[PDB]
Amino acid sequence: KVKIAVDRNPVETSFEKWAKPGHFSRTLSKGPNTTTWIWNLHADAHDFDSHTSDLEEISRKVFSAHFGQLGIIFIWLSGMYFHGARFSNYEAWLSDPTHIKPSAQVVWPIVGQEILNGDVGGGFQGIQITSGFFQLWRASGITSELQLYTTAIGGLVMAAAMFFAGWFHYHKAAPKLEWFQNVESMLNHHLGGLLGLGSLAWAGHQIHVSLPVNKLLDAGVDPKEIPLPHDLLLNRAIMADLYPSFAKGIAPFFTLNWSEYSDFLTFKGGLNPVTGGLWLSDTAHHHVAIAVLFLVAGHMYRTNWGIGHSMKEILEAHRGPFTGEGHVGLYEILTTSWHAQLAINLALFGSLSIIVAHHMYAMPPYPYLATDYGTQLSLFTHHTWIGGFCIVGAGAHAAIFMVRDYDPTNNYNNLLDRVIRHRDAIISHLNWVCIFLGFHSFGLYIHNDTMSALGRPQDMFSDTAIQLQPVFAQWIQNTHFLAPQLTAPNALAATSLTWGGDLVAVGGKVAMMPISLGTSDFMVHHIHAFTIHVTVLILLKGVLFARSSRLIPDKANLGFRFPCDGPGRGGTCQVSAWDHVFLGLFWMYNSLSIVIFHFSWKMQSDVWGTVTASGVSHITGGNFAQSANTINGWLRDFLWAQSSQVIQSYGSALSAYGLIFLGAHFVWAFSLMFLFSGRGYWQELIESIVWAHNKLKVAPAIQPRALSITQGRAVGVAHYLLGGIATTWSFFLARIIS
Amino acid sequence: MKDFTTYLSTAPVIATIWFTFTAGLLIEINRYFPDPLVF
Amino acid sequence: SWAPSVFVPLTGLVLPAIAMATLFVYIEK
Amino acid sequence: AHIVKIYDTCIGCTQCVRACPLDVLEMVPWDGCKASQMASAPRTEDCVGCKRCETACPTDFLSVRVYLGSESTRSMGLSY
Amino acid sequence: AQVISPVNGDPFVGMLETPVTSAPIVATYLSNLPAYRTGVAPVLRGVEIGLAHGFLLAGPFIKLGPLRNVTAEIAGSLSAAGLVLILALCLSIYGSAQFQSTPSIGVKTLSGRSVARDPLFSADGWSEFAAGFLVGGEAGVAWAYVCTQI
Amino acid sequence: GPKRGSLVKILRPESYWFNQVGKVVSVDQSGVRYPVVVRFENQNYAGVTTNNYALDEVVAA
Amino acid sequence: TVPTLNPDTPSPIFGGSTGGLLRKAQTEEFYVITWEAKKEQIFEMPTGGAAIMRQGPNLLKFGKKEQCLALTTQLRNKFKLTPCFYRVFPDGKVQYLHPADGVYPEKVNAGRVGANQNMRRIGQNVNPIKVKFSGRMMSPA
Amino acid sequence: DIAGLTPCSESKAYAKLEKKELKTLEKRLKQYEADSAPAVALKATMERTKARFANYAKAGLLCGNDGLPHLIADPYGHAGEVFIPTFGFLYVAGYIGYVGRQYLIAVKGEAKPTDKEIIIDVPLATKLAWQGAGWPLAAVQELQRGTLLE
Ligand SMILES: CC1=C(/C=C/C(C)=C/C=C/C(C)=C/C=C/C=C(C)/C=C/C=C(C)/C=C/C2=C(C)CCCC2(C)C)C(C)(C)CCC1
Ligand SMILES: CC1=C(/C=C/C(C)=C/C=C/C(C)=C\C=C\C=C(C)\C=C\C=C(C)\C=C\C2=C(C)CCCC2(C)C)C(C)(C)CCC1
Ligand SMILES: CC1=C(C/C=C(\C)CCC[C@H](C)CCC[C@H](C)CCCC(C)C)C(=O)c2ccccc2C1=O
Repeated sequence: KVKIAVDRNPVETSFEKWAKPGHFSRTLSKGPNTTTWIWNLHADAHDFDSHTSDLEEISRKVFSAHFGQLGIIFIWLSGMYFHGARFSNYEAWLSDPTHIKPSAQVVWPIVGQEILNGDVGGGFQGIQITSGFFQLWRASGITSELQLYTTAIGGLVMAAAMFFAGWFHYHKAAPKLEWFQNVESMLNHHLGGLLGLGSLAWAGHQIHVSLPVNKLLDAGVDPKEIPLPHDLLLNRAIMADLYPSFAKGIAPFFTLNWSEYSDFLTFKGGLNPVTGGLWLSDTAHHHVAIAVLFLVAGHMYRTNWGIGHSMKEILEAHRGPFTGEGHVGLYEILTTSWHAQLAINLALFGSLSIIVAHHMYAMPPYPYLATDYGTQLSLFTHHTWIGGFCIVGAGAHAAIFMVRDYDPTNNYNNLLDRVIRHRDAIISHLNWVCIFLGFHSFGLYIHNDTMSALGRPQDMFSDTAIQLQPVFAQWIQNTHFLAPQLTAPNALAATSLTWGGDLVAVGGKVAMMPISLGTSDFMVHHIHAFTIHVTVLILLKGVLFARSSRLIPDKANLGFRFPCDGPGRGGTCQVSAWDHVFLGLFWMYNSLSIVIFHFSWKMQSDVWGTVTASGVSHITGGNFAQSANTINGWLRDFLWAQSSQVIQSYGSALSAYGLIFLGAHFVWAFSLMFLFSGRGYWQELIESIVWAHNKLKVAPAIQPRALSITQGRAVGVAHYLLGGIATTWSFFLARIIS
Repeated sequence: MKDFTTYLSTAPVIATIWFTFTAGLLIEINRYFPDPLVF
Repeated sequence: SWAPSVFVPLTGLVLPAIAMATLFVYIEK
Repeated sequence: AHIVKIYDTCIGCTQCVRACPLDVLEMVPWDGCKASQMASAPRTEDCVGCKRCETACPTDFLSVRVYLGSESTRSMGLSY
Repeated sequence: AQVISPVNGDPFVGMLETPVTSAPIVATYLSNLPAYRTGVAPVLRGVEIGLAHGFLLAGPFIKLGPLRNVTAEIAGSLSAAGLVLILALCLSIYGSAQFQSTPSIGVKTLSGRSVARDPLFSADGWSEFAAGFLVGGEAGVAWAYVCTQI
Repeated sequence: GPKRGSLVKILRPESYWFNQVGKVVSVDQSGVRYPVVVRFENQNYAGVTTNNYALDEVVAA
Repeated sequence: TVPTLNPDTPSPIFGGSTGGLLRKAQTEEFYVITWEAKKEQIFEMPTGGAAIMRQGPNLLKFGKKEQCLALTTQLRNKFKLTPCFYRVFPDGKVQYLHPADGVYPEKVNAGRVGANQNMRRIGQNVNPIKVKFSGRMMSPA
Repeated sequence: DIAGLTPCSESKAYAKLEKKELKTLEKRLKQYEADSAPAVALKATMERTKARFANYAKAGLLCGNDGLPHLIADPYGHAGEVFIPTFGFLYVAGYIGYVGRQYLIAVKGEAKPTDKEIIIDVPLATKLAWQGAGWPLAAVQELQRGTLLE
């Protein structure tokens, strides 16, 4: 009987616990003796599982926490709109896209910062944005700032509502464990209402607002002169005139004469030649189909009527010879452990954000997106990152489940058991495959560097000398361009020009063109696949042995987060699952960093540039295929040559990127102090300094203590990532903008 | 509100209500007296 | 070309070959 | 193997025996302390040197000390 | 019935007997190979193993080498004859350290009866293998360039 | 021994509270060596607020 | 009082894991654990895996004494049982280990004289110039 | 002058650094109308930037062969460059430090002092804040009195 279950007024709402830091744990509530206290209370702030054993209280905490998050995000979205309304060039940008640089930030005039307000066009002085909002706005049919203001105020209200919601569903009406466990209902409602009705109603916006307004703009008519989007609704005469099938109304819909809607619901593909973005008509039909798919999909699982599948039944059904009892027991786990769910969800979200980057790379869905190289590089790099992080996080929490929630006695599961029983083979094989991959990828580059140094170019791995052709990839590319003829007849052009031909260009710039694949590409992909396999090695090893190993059989009792178990057994540094996540972050950074470098060099050399007399001049003149085969080529043709614009960014609008360039190196290097050292030194240092304080009667009551080993590692990895990422960030953006 | 004020007199809150003050002060003085290398 | 044709590959291989051989036997035995 | 010693500052709170993963220490009667008992290390050939014992000691300064010494197959935590 | 089971009855031994490891076949093929045979003297095993690698090393140094674009198979010939002679140093030096007093193997069979111990591991054992790896290797190398060349 | 609750300086050099002040909790009247049980306001590294000391390793000041 | 006899009794249910025995058990010293489990209830394999206990006498096979004292403390704390455990050698000999004198080491038992027990404060150690010209260390004086 | 370096009031390079910076902004200002918003900024910056150069020429700093004003850090042509500011710091730093001293000591005797490092007694601190105005007169008197050192 799936039903609404709630506790009434479980927690009073006075500031009695605000004024008591570390209320949430009996340990911290006692107060600080040492400075370590300060760290601990922030470390364990959101760690609800260690606070209480009650799954109810945890469950109430988690989403109210999520209502708070959503409030924050709305406020963030509110921000962008408002600035896009108040402090921007958008209207100027809604009249000559080609010759205005998108800007939605102004600096105040003090302290020389004025120079950051650069010559961005439309008679406006400011910071060029690379978020890609201006194109979203054109895609949504936004024409005037007023509209942006109104959207902003709405987001602020929504922020208020989400904050209210979060206080409410903890302090007045907190749902019961039973509630949260209605997985079938949750799944159905999220699939059908959220995604389904979401893309359906959106598709409503697209068919009634986006499509018409876009055609008039692409026609060239002044945006001020364009009819307002409500008058499109009440005067369909304008819609009839733009697409004829509106004359027949919703009659063709009910009568199944859908072919009459071929005016605005297309399958053409390729790019809109006047704008370098996907057809909005393709997108409208995309969302229409997707809405139906999700809507019917969201009616799979059993709720308050006999009809529908039960998750536990499907799970208990699915067993075979090699696995024994199979999926049995998994439902119960995945209805009692937030960690396990978090682990799943982070892996697939993360994977999703990376596929989003690519698919946005290959199929620019917004107007004048493709030709704003700054925006395109920013978005692909960004989304590639957040994915990166989320995937490592999936590994982290998987291990946390493995240590804190796994209990075979109470909640048995055999798939898991069988995995545990042969972990050694898995990890050893991953080890092997990784050494393989490392040698046969890096080794190729070292081989090339050596042959190139020894004067033997004919012996190199390159299109000229050695051929390592991506035959499969070329096949699939072959199949993709020929598909509109044979296997997808109703489709006019290809999904993407990076498979097909037809080089489409806007404003003298290349929007998209066929991407050639040679030996250099063979190289970098196998480097990737190496990096991913190593990251998986570290993280999987971390999760599978989180509980026990040959060295430390009782690791499970010691925790998820802990430094070591001493210098015994020869020495046991970095045994914990946390330490695996630790090292996993570095390799992830490594992998992701070569990807975006791959992306940037690839794009500037083989794709992007200007279009002259029946011909193309690329930004870096197709050096990739010949230069990216050696380490020296990256060192010189990518790093050294490209860093030019960042290193001389001084005295300009882009100088902030030079400052951040240096600052990010600083902070990166600064991490190494924490990573390379240990708190034994620091604590003795602190002993001497404390002496000095006491000598002058200026010693603190909160006894000054060096960071824990774990915190040293966390600070280390954090500053390492922030430094690295911020440096690449200042690099690309100054580079691609200039 | 004895409780609410103790929170406002917590370390991270005071620091922030102190730094926005001594930041403004230094931005302010750099406005009406711009670009100093003496005094 | 007389001397360095002999002394380079002997110092390159034949010195480390019997060094890695006779030092291995010193370690394990 | 590693050396493990117990000094006379021992209170005999027994945490160091109860903490050990390889059973090196034991409690013996004595005449020095309020608890009438003291810690002892008769099995140091099985000692790994992981220093849980030390971490467990309440005395100031610690009344167990582990001096990492000559290393044998057991002290190196080997199962292979 | 479970496809995968404990190791020869014992479930507390570090292994899992899959249809990959233990089966009607695999237990018959691996015993057919030179090294795993128990009853044979230590001379003939090393030749049957040693020869084989002389052909696995032979193909390689012909077509990928520096003189691949030309003495291409004379080049590839004695280079396969080399990893042979080094293995012989590796296997003679491997032997020099290990065996001081008597052999050391899992004495019994799967049936469990105390079968005679193999000379695979002994003082006079690895010598005739190290010899087999030489005479097999050096001669076995020659026949990948009497057939591809001569 | 010292009177209960008296402020006492530590003179054992290897202590975390060496040359520092503590209060006497109870001096055990027996044949024990370290009878003077002292408790301090500030903990050591090992999360301990209290220790045992001998009669020559305290000075009431 | 007498140390345990070393009989043949059946090990508890287990599909098998890779974490278990290796070459060390064959040519070095492996380890054996003994206890009387009341009912059939599941336990954590310290070398990885789920495994069901059987009623009556149960014995396990491990290659390190940590894998015993991780399990024993997991058998002693959770189920509240009491296991004995001892070594094995590859010629067929045994070394009785735990509990060595029937009593577990944490609570006091007569007839266990003190070993490696220094009878001074640690700072009353001599400086390591006064232990050169020897094979001695800093604590044993 | 001092270290042979020219005074900024006279020097050529310094006066040519004026020109270059101004004539960078006048190449921008062309691309906008005079009534416009950014033109009032590119005029105001110029006015400020041209005022700035004038106000070092009036200050009388030493400018080198570089064209940049260098500083003097010992004695009396250029007191105000370092010698005066220097005291400024040691005061306000001494202010901050001594307030912080008087806070920690003022708490010290109150059962649990650690609470006052976190939930800071604001109306204690804001009284010590003003008291810390006359700190060198107290700091000296405390060094005299002999309560300053442990
Ligand atoms: C961006 C943003 C925003 C905005 C938003 C918006 C503006 C939205 C809208 C939305 C909407 C406005 C939606 C709508 C929806 C709708 C729907 C969902 C409908 C449905 C329907 C149905 C389902 C039906 C069915 C039926 C019937 C009943 C009858 C006949 C038959 C049929 C079956 C057809 C805000 C400010 C918030 C914030 C910030 C961000
Ligand atoms: C003049 C000049 C100069 C020089 C200088 C010199 C040469 C100096 C020296 C100095 C010295 C030789 C010093 C000494 C000192 C000592 C001592 C001994 C100190 C002490 C201190 C203290 C004790 C402090 C305290 C406090 C206070 C007062 C407040 C705050 C808090 C505290 C606590 C920190 C130059 C050229 C550079 C520049 C120009 C000018
Ligand atoms: C330097 C260093 C330290 C010592 C560094 C410390 C303790 C960092 C923290 C210092 C900051 C400045 C303390 C925070 C102070 C508060 C923010 C309050 C300051 C008051 C106002 C100025 C805001 C370690 O603890 C450590 C541990 C493990 C490996 C490496 C290292 C390591 O390298």
